Amino acid sequence: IQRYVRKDGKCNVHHGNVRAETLVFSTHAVISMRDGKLCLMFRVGDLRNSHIVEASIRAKLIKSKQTSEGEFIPLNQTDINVGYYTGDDRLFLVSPLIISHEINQQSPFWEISKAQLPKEELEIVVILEGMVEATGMTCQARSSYITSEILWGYRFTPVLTLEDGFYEVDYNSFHETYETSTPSLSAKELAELANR
Amino acid sequence: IQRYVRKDGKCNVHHGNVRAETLVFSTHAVISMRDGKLCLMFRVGDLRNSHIVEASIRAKLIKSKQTSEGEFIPLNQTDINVGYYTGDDRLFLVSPLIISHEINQQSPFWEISKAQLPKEELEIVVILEGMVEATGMTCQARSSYITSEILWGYRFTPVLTLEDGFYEVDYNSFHETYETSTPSLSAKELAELANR
Amino acid sequence: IQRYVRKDGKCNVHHGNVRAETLVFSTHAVISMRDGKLCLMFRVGDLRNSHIVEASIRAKLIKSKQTSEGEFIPLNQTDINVGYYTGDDRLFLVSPLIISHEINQQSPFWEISKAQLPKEELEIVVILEGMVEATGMTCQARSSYITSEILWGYRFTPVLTLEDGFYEVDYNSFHETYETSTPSLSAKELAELANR
Amino acid sequence: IQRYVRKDGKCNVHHGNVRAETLVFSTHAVISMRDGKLCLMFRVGDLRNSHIVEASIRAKLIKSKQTSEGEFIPLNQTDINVGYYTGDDRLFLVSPLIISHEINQQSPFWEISKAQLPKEELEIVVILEGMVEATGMTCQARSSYITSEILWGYRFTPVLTLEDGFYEVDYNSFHETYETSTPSLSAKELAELANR
Ligand SMILES: [Gd]
Repeated sequence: IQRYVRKDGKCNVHHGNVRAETLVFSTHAVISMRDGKLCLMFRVGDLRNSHIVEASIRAKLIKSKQTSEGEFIPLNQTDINVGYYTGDDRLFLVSPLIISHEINQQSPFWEISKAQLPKEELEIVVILEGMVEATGMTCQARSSYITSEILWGYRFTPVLTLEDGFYEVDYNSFHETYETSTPSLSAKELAELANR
Repeated sequence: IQRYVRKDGKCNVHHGNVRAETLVFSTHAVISMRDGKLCLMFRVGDLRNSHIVEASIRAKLIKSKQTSEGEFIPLNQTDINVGYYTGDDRLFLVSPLIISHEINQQSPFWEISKAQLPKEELEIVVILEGMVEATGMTCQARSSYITSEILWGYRFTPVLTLEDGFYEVDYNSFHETYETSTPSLSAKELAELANR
Repeated sequence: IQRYVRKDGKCNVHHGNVRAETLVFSTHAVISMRDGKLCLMFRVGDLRNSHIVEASIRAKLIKSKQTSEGEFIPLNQTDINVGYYTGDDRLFLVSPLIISHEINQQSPFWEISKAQLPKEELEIVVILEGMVEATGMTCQARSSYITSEILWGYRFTPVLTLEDGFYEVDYNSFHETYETSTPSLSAKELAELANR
Repeated sequence: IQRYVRKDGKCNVHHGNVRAETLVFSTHAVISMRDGKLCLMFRVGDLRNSHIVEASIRAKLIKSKQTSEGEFIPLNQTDINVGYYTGDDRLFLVSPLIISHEINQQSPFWEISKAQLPKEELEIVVILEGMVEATGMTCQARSSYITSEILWGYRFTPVLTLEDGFYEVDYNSFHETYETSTPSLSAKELAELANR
């Protein structure tokens, strides 16, 4: 068993680094099951040459809506749960991580099947905030997924490998994703069906 | 479908901007239904020429009170719920947003009807905090609504329009509000009545 | 009705101020009822000549303890609830405020009667954190209440008065407290008795 | 009774200090009962010569896993509860503290017995964040515990003593731990057995 983090706090990732370069989000989002729950996942890279302290991830849903009373909200915002309640939105970013939003009853995607997906007019804004260790200053990094950039029935390729007592990142695989067996029923629809 | 936010994080709002100017709150507050819930809403503008990171909204109620035991608290403070529990108080401020407080059992306005409104001696302090991207420094912006500045039975005019692959803000409409059909019963009173 | 806070964010407190001086906590703590709940309250002053942004209050209990298994924890720490769950620990500090901890089942003082109070070896550490608007830097302010500095059956003198469209603070009254009718039963004991 | 913290905020620890030196975590972790709950505890030192404001502790579990659907997550991360929900993760660090994670149903260690412990391939990353009072800048401090560094059936030696109206820290005892009677059943196993 080779440590990820040494007793003195220095991580064993990217041999010969020195812990402007900019942080990258995966180009696409995926949906698929993880332990019997349907999930939306995107990937968020690290900064090769420094840590980010008080690092956090949050996501917004951008979708125009009409209230039952006829009020039309263009490009209305609602928060997507990505670990807020358990502090899993508080990141230890020292190699790319797959961020996962479990699609449950409170999730905006609860009623959205595979066929239904591409008819929906929506946008996911991902926002990482944190302090660059060296620089001292507070950073923000943003990206966006529209409908056609969400792939149903996919998983992220792993990028991480153990070489010579250090962990190296295959950055070529970063945006790579592969297909996996996945129901085309909406989360809701799955819950209903499982409940009999 | 035209993106709000590009893959590289740059937003498609205010053509030809450069992302001191000061942030503006709407002059008035409104109350009206949204999906069968009574809501208090005020509007909070963006900063045309920069982002605000770790941006957050909170609101206080300023109202003198006497405790059952006779203790008189002048200008006593209590927090108004504006998304604390779901992280919706964590703002992605890149164009003016209507902030909404759902008037539920825990809300200070639960027992306040339309006729009752203007007899009440109270004040809503709105406070936005966040870090100005460029400047580096932590900002605070404050405003205030007293009773006569809360309009019952109103909605905010939309200010947002899509022009030429960019979203532009009609700042003239910012404080503009329009009337809408709205019960004059207090939230409580509505809950009671609906519960039979 | 005279506003506390003007539409432009400037508060109407301390005529002719300019919004090092140090923040003051009340010298004593009090316990007494507020709306049928027993409460521990201390007071925390403002900074006459500047705001504090992202201002927050928290409190620790310092008390040595033995675990059921015989482990002795000298000067063990536990958090005292002072608004954490409702965001009432997030302060709008523009004049001294009475901070209140409701003594409920989860509170360390739940089983502590008046006679029992002075036999207990304990300490309350109060800690205010926040950013000084002008200065730019993050401040911390600390104080401490030991047993003999907690007054059972008392209330804080009000310090706030309206003079000439401005609110002025009588700083002489700051640490002043007065006696009030108050049961000598522990919170627990009160709950039990009320539950029949 | 000798105060820990004086009325003016200055603590009575380390006679003759001046409130780079680096913060130390205990070299080992321990597991044992505290009030009938099984707990994982590690110790985290203070900075002899300055305070840390907005100080916080969080911990991650690093463990590779396969999802029921066959997805393999190398070095997958999940948050370990160390006071998040009660604000006990918000530290008042003015002398070394034993941080405790109660091993409950939601804890990753719930099903892990003593014999089972050393067969498990896992890592605990501890991360303290906070602002150095003097310096002005945001610090992060990290350390790591792998399986062999977690001692089952142990407790931390106390390091704290009262000498001459001041509290002094025996830093020699810092990583010292002693053995204590402790079941070898997993937390789960204990819950089951107690539930009859
Ligand atoms: Gd901060």
